[PDB]
Amino acid sequence: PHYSWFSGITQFQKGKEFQFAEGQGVPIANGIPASEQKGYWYRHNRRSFKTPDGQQKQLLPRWYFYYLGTGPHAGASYGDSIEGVFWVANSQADTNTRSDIVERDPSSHEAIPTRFAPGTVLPQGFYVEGS
Repeated sequence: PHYSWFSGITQFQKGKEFQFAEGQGVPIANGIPASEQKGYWYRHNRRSFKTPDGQQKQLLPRWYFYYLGTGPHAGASYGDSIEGVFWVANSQADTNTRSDIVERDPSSHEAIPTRFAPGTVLPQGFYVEGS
């Protein structure tokens, strides 16, 4: 239902907290200025796969990025406390105002690989889908 502009981040190690240092964590993309680098990572939790027989196979969480004012919690203000939401912003962004970046329309744009500014420390126990 909610299309992220970017590939997800999958947890592969239990017990590691999803987080970035303040100022870090917004995917970088051509065409998007630093002033629009504000948003949240949203946890797709309780994930499962139904095997051909009937093992309900549990999967670990995957997190997706949404620009501020878009996505599942498009109505939340930056910093609002919600389980499964982690807020991130570049220092040049005004987190008091919604993103000017429109929600992805899958019929017109595909998501792009998640990349970060060089020097961004990723949370341990997580890997970025699509490299």
